[PDB]
Parts: sequence; structure tokens; C-alpha cells
Amino acid sequence: MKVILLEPLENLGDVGQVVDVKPGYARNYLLPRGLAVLATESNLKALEARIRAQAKRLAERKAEAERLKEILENLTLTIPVRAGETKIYGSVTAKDIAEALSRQHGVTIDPKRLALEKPIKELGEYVLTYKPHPEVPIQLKVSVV
Amino acid sequence: KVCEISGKRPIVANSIQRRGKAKREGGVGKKTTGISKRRQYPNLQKVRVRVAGQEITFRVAASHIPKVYELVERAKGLRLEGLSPKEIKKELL
Amino acid sequence: PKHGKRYRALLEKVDPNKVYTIDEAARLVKELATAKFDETVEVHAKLGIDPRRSDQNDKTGAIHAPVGKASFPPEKLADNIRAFIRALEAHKPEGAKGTFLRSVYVTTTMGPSVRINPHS
RNA sequence: GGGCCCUUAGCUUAGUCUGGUUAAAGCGAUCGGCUCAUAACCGAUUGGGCGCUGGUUCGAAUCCGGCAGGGCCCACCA
RNA sequence: CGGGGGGAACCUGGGGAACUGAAACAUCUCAGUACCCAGAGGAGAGGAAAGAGAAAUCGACUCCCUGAGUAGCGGCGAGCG
RNA sequence: CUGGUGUUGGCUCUUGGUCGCGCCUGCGUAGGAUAGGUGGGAGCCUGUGAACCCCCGCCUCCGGGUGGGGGGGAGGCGCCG
RNA sequence: GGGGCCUGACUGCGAGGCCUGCAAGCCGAGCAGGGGCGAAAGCCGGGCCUAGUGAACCGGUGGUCCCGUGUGGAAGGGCCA
Repeated sequence: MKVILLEPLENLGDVGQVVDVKPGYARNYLLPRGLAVLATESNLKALEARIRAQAKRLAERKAEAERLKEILENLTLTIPVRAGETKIYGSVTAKDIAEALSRQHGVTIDPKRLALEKPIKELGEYVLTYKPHPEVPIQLKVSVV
Repeated sequence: KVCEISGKRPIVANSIQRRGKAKREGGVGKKTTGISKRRQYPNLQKVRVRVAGQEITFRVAASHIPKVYELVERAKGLRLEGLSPKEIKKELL
Repeated sequence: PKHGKRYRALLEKVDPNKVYTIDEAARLVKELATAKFDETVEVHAKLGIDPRRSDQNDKTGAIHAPVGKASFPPEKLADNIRAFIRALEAHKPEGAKGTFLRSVYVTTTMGPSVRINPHS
């Protein structure tokens, strides 16, 4: 009695998994409470048809998410910050690193999705990395005027 | 009575009574002491399923029980409402 | 512990659950016979005969005898594994029911045993 | 005539499938103490070709076949 | 849009006897007959091979003639076929 | 009346028959000693740490057989007899 | 009645008769095969004789020229006992 699951259970669990039970159990518990469904061709194939469509769907958020690897990692950041000495005038965060990062030549960034922390606020030179899976490393430029 | 899926119904069968040793084995053979008419009924049970809002139930030969949930599945492609589990059952194929 | 080392390494060259031929067996007799002397090849075999039968080895139905040394060519030990299998199949009693070549295992005086097949 | 249960000193359990080994018992009479009787009431006694003809083994109640003994049930009967 | 009810037989389906025969009787016979029931129609049924069965075979189904009281079935009885 | 099945499902407790396999088991005379048969059979054992002592558990014909662990340290064992 | 060898208490038949409603029952010379006793002629197909018994059916064993559902073989029959 093949049966595709949902709410992972003991000694048989983890969604979309197919584990055969006894008609009795499936018939009057699992199917009644929506804790699984018949491993029918109908569903059984529509499973893979949603198993691939999430792997090849995630293979686009780590594929086109990787075209951003070998591009905006080496082509280092060029930030003309208005600093001065040992403590800049405007720190540095997404509102900074990213903001102007965009200006450079069209660099789209995230608010905290990178390696963010506290806004630089300290003249020198730092470098962080993107995120996640498996992410890409890029630098920074603590400029002065 | 009668199965709502397969239309299985009670058939008529005899009730043969043999005696003696089977020629197959020892010898002489078996003799029939009495033939009697009788019925063999299907092993039909009651199957309650939800489907839509109403309930619905089935007098179905146990043998076919599954075919019940085969319908309850492909029953989600039709438009079954209007408070009536009498028309919902009717509906199912 | 239970066995030595000259035997503990020989358990590495034999599958605990596998049948072999009279070629890969009469050959594996060389590497498991690691004794400072001429190890002896003894083909032990369980028979399908009654122990307390006057007309049907020992009193438990398990015959056995040696027919080779640890230095004899891998092919000269393949001549007596077929000649000792045909010597016995030449004395199967009339009313002796049950697979005669019930269980055959070939081992040396010391080295481990490898359950081999008497028909290949 | 189909099978499936079974066969030691009087009775009636043995041990035997796990041979190289001791056959013990109660009942049974006898003999003794017995007491001013008898279940004696103790005691001492007191026996088994282990059905039989044979095989293996240095060895057979025990393991090897070839036959009978009853008590057991099964079943069939033209 | 259809159904309902009727129709002398004929037809198909669902049920289905006993007297009788066996010179008793229980298997067997009468008999899937009588009868009850539902339905069809001027007919009904069946029908284009998951066949037949021994022929380098035939080629839907139905009906008549043969085959044949044969092959067989059978308290191997009566009889059935 | 009754067993086997179907309708009939979850969870544990305890348990049989089997075949795998891994370990143990055997104490009549005498024999160093608690000898399953029968064959191989002159070498394994030990630095995969042997001789020796303590704690510990199982079996026990109360004689021992034997597993684990620390210490320890270069010695045990078979033929022969 | 006694003894010495012996097993014809053979197989394959059986002219011609007794008895007789049927079917049963009884007697039987002689030919072939291979035997026993006897020197031989010969005698022997159980017993001085008349009772000691049971058609068919259905099955069991043992064989065997037989049949073996397309073919080979089986299954199961037939024939003899």
C-alpha cells in the first residue's frame, strides 16, 4: 500500500515520501486526517513533477545567483566615500556600500543580505562576502576627501 | 444485497455432501448424500467518505473497496455542492 | 583472543558468505596456508545420510580426507577436488535420501575454510 | 484387508534417541524382632535370558536391521 | 425530451417444484419442465473468434437436414445424451 | 457452537518453530586435567603484549570451565610421555 | 497303516458327456511344454466320494504384447493375476 506522506511521522516520515502501510491504517487515519495520500500514478508522478520543479527552480536561484559570482566579485568595489583620517563622515552600510555600489555601473544589492554588520565608521580598508550557497567574495573602498 | 461499484449480487449455489474415501486416494469413491440449494452473498461493507461538504456512504463489496477512494480522488474535478449527499453519490460516475 | 594472527589475516582473503569454484579455491589454498610447514588441504563435506543406519565417515554423517599440500600447483589441487568429489559420489547408498553433497568446505591443516561448490 | 499410537525381576514407570559405566523401585512371599495382634507396625532377606534371531564396535536395556505381543486411536467397506 | 399500463401464443432474463420413473428409496429421473417474476418486440435471442480441433483445415450468428441414439455421461441402475 | 480468512488499525510486554550465522556446551575406570565425534596435524602462541596476582560475571557433577578489566612483563604449549 | 524320494495343491487346452428354464454345477480321455516317483508297464492337472459358499457393480494391490485426445512422455484406463 504505497503512500506519499506529508507531516513527517515516526518510523515513517518526511513529506512527499512514499512508504507502504496497511490499507487499514492509510484508509482510516492517514487519508482522513490529511497526513498522506494514495501513491497513485495520478499523484505519484505529480510528485516528481514538483520534485524537479523545485530543484530546477532552486537551480535558478543558485545558477543565475552564480552569474553574480564571477562578475561582481572580482570587478572590485569602487566607493568614493567622504571620509577623513581615522573615522569616516557617513559610515558605510547597504545605504552606502550598496547604494553607491549601484551607481558604479549598475550594481544591485541587498540591505543586510551580504555580510553586513555595523556601519564601517572607521577609515581604513575592509572586505566581506555575499550570501548564501555558496556565495561570492567582494571588497570595499574607504575613500577620503 | 448488491455492490454499488461492481453490481455484485448474491448468486445461487448448491451444497453438495459427499461421503466415503476419494477414489483419488484409497478407493471406491465418494457418494453424494445430499444436494441443497443455497445462496452465496458478497462480502459487502459500509464505506463513509467526506467528499465535498456532505458525508456519503457506500454498500460496497469489500473486494472493490479501493475503487471507492479512486472516485473520491477524481471527484475533485466536478462541482459538487448544493446541500445534497443524495445527488453527490448519484453524481459519482 | 580466539584465533592467532597467521589466521587473523587469512580471514581477509575469504568471503564469509560466498561459494567459490575449484579454481579460485585450489588457488586460495596457497595464501591461507601460511604455516612454517607444508599445510594440508582437507576437503570437509557434510553428507545426506543417516548416522544410525547399518546400510546407509563418522556417526554424525560428516566424511572428510586430505588430498593436497600448500605447495602443490593451483591446478594439481584442481585435479583431486574433482577426483575426491567423484570418488564419494561413487558410493551413495541405495536408500540414502537427502542432498548427498549437503555441505562442502575446503580448508588447510591450519588456515581458514572457504565454502566451495563441488560441481564447478 | 487403510493407516498411527506400542510392547523390563508378579503387576504395572524406568533407564535406551546422549554404547564402551552402576539395572532401581513399590507392590508380592519368606525370614527375623517382634507385642500379650495386626495394616509387617521395623528389619533382613530374597530376582531381570532387559521378546528374539542376527549387524556394527574391544562394547549394546541403550545404536543396526528381519520377523510377533496389546492397550490407541484415524479412516473405508463393492 | 422520455417512462408508467395492456397484449392470444412466441421470446429472453431472475427465481424454480412435486406427483412420476428407478417396479421401495436418498444420488439420479420427471426437469431447468410447471409455475411466479422482470423485460423485449413484431419478433426475441445470438452474432464477427482470447473460436473449433487435427485437416499443407475451417473462418460471425441463427435455423432445417445429417452426423447420432454415435462419442460419452450413469446407485455404469433407471436412464441422460 | 466453532477455527481460518475478509471488513481489520496504531503501540508496546512476553513468548514458540525454524533456517541464516556468532559464540559455548560435553566432567564412567584411569589419565597431570570436565577428552562430543572424525580427519588434518608439527607447529602456533608473544610487541594484535604471553607467565603471575586482584576485582568481576556466567555455567557448575562444588571440580572447576571460562569471559571482561587494571597491573604486569618475555614467557607459555604440543610431540614425546 | 508304515516308509523313501518328492510338489502334477503344474502352465496352455480340452474331444465327448452328465445335470439343466437362464447362469451356475460336475466328470473328462487325449495333444504340446516342462517335470515327480518307478527297473518297467505306468501313475500325478490336490484329498475314498457327496457340504466347507456368493452373479454383476465399485474399488485395492502385482504385473503385462494394449489405448495414451496435435506430437513425445505422463495422467488414467484395458488385459492377466
